[PDB]
Amino acid sequence: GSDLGKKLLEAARAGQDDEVRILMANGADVNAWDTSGLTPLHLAATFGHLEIVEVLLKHGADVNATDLRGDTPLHLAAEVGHLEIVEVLLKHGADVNAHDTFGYTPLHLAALFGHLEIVEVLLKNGADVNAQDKFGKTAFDISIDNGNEDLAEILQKLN
Amino acid sequence: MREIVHIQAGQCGNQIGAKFWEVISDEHGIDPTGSYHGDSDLQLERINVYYNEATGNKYVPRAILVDLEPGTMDSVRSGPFGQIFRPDNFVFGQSGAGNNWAKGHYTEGAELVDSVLDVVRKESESCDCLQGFQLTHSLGGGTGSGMGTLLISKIREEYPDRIMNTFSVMPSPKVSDTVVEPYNATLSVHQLVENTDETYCIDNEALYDICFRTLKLTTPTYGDLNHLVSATMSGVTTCLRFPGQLNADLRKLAVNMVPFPRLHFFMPGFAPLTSRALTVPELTQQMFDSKNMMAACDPRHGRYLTVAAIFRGRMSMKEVDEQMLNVQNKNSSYFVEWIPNNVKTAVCDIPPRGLKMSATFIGNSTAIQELFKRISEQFTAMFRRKAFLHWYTGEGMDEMEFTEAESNMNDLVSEYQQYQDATAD
Amino acid sequence: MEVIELNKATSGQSWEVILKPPSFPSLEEIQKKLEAAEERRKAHFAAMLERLQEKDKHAEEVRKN
Amino acid sequence: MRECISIHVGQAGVQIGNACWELYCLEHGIQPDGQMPDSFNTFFSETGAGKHVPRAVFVDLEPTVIDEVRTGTYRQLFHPEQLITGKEDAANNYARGHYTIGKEIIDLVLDRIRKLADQCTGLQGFLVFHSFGGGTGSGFTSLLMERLSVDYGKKSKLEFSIYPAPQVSTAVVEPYNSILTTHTTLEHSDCAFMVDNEAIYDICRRNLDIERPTYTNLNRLISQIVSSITASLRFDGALNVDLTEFQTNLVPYPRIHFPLATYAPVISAEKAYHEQLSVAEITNACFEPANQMVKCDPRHGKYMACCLLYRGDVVPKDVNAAIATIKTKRSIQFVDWCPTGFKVGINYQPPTVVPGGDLAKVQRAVCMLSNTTAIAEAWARLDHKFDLMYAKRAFVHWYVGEGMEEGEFSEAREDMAALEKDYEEVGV
Ligand SMILES: Nc1nc2c(ncn2[C@@H]2O[C@H](COP(=O)(O)OP(=O)(O)OP(=O)(O)O)[C@@H](O)[C@H]2O)c(=O)[nH]1
Ligand SMILES: Nc1nc2c(ncn2[C@@H]2O[C@H](COP(=O)(O)OP(=O)(O)O)[C@@H](O)[C@H]2O)c(=O)[nH]1
Ligand SMILES: [Mg+2]
Repeated sequence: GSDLGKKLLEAARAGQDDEVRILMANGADVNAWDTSGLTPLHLAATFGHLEIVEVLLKHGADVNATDLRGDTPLHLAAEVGHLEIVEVLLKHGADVNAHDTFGYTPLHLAALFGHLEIVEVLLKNGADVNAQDKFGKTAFDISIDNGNEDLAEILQKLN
Repeated sequence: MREIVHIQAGQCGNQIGAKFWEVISDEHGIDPTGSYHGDSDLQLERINVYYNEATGNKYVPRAILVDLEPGTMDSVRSGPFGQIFRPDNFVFGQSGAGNNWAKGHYTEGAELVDSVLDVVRKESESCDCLQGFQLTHSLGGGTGSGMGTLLISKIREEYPDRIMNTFSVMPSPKVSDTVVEPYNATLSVHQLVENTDETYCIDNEALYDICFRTLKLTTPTYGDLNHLVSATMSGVTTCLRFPGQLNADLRKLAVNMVPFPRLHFFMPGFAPLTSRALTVPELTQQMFDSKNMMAACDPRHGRYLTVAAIFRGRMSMKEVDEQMLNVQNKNSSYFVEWIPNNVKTAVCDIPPRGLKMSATFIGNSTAIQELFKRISEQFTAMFRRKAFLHWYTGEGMDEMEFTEAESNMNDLVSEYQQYQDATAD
Repeated sequence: MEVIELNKATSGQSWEVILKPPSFPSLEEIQKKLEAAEERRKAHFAAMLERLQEKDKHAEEVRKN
Repeated sequence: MRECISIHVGQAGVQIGNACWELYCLEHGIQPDGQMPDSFNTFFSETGAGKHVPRAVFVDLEPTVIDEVRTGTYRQLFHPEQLITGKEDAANNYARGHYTIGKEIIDLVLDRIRKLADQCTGLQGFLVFHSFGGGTGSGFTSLLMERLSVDYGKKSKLEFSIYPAPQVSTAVVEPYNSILTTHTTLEHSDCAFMVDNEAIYDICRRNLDIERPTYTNLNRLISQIVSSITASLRFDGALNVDLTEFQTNLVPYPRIHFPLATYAPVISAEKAYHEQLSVAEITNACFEPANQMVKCDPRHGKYMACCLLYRGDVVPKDVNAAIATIKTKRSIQFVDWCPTGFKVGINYQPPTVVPGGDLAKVQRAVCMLSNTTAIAEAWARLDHKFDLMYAKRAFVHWYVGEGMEEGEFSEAREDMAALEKDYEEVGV
């Protein structure tokens, strides 16, 4: 979406709440992709900009939009440890079991990052614990290899 | 015979490399077919440093062209000097590195690395007396960054007795392709600290600033930035290419410019800052000015450990001497007192294209810590949130590698601070 | 003033003017030193090579599949 | 016969060597091809064809400087065997010159020296020309001096050493190379004539009105001084007739073997016809610090020995009258254990200059050779520069990586500290 598309991506990365609003009204494309296929949603999800995530979604952003590595905004919020954003995406129809080009599910990424509360909300929302990445690893395997005892207990109940 | 083997890796590496070859071929009188057509014997005296002598009076760059992206082959080959390169010196992959250091260093790059080394070996073994290696690459991408540093470490183990010199393009958000650039650059700096003898820090932040703030160029292309890179590259290699008593080979340059093995990152500078005649005092003042540095660091914030200055053209050599000593006497506080006579000047009669007089600056300054601090702060902002970490761990990398690269760049910053505060007891 | 040592040669002459009197095979070691330097330089280069050979083991720890 | 072999090591040694042999040829009437239309047989050998060949060796670790000799004006003067070159230089690193690169050519260099020594029937010894600053000039010279002391145990070794100056220098590491070579050569040299590039630079600017002296301008002045010192060995005079006499006349204490040379007159060739300087005027100029080959203040020092070497139209009674005035009007302090007298030598040939050169032909010239404690100031200048860098270990990694132990830097500096003390002890 030309100049508006690049400006919208910049404002979602920077967390310029009021600038995102100004650009939407002017017609900036909500799913305007960057060099790596990241939409303003992915950028807000990485950097932890909760309000921007909510404004983008109310302005019809694609909750399951996949970048070029195949990561949706749910994979990114789970990796970056943004619990509140993981809750907002889930409530707005995010794919709990979405798979990137490496076979990672959001649970794979939350377990590797050691985000205990995110793992709890992902499992509550139906994340498959038996999913295997292209390395043949489940999220339980990730926690045991990392040496994360508290997380392996949290995942063993289902796996 | 003091031969240099030139390597160009990735998109940036091949673009700045091609521009270096076009610029130095014009200075040496070499046309795109490899034929000489100049008016001076000084042009051919040290031609062997960068060119191999070919059949029927022809000259061929001692250059190896590398990329994981195949489309790079085509763009170079289509350039004005595209035909000058040896076809068997093009080593190109087919899948690309996707701006990922891990892909360049451990996956796609690891698969192509042996093929490059075979070409390096062939060029090196034909040299009468190899000086060392010159590599062009960016630190922000995947191929130049990841594969370039893998190439450096493999050349270092095979040729430990030869100089390793790099022209390394530092990323900047002002000129940015992706947010993963701080990761790619930090992982690379770690490798450069350990495996190169001397590195020219070509900062995209400084290039952007010079273009817009010095020439008022509102929309710089990579071509606009590369005009500054090619002018600098020509200038810093002047004493290697043209008959000259001072800074004859890369080893002699490294010996006098590098007091501590890890502190080998130079801040290049150039005057006058033109676009696509100054007096000796004007050239001298411009050369030491923050606005003329190719690294976005204020020299005034640090101290020079060593300085090399190369003047090009027909000028009063008495005026050069007086002007150079004047800078040191009037601004004594910007040079460490514990390295006596640490400012060296050389004069070459041949000026660069479209200029009657020019000056090239090579500074080994503690102020370069500002560039490393900038990258480190961006790396830390990204790494704390673990953003895009799966791209790297998915290629087999461990998070400890990131922690280690971060610690070693911060150790490099503190080392520069240590010598900036050191007193001549 | 006193003029001693008046030596007269073919293309020259020499003398002194006294104003006042005074009041009052190691070759094997060279080979051993150059040997030491060479063995030290090799030990330095071999340590750089072991450290690079160490990194090569780490890079083989990625292409497992 | 009493032959002397000249050895030129590195760029400075070779280029000064070129200027010296050019001047020796002009003085002795030898053409650049060796033909001549003998006292000089001490420096030149004679073939069956009547060709006069310099008893000289030229060594460099890289070939560019010696290649210019091989193809220049004097390409037929020296035989190819006398001109030795490597492929890679010492890159301003003493360690490369002495250890890693030097070890590869030392045996070949000694073999070539032996070929010249075999042609001698009464070899006196060697005259070694080199810089203190260059990796080859410093490192290779010290290795060669070590090997010559073993292979020619009874032979005298004299040096002509190019002392570094920022106004004329190529390296930041040159103070290191200077101390390193001095330490390792000290016990292997009988007498060394230091040539401070700043003193030569100053004389060319002040007396020859050359704003920017080139190596040609500097070397023609250096060769004029070197010729004044070696004339006695080439013309059979009565003072310093053999290499052993230099030590006897100028060196009472073996480690303190660095005499100060003072030369006069240095006159521009491009200046209006002037009344020729008298014996008294050129003798008075010998006590003028501006005419010294090494910058130092002799009024702060004490004399151990003093030789005056005159050349040209010089009357012995005029010298005696000049010296009498010098003992009166000036304060020349000798050490309490030295005879206080001046040794005098007179060579009656008119001083020779390069035709078309910067130096004017003079009727009478003089070189004073004085062993003064004031020269310790030149050692203090180098030691201070060494100290500044060594305290931080700046550049030391380059040497350690080229077959040298870090401890050698400390051993060298401790020897220089002892040498400074030797001068101080004599100075009281
Ligand atoms: N007077 C004089 N000094 C010289 C000359 N060339 C170099 N120097 C000085 O000697 C030092 C440089 O040492 P060199 O002899 O040139 O080096 P080298 O022995 O050839 O070793 P490499 O340079 O590595 O080949 C500096 O102090 C220079 O100022 C010369 O022709 N005349
Ligand atoms: N100065 C300059 N920087 C460039 C150029 N091309 C790319 N870069 C920079 O280099 C980085 C991209 O790396 P690149 O070499 O293009 O990709 P690779 O092939 O995957 O290594 C970014 O930081 C860019 O800003 C160029 O032509 N000039
Ligand atoms: Mg040389």
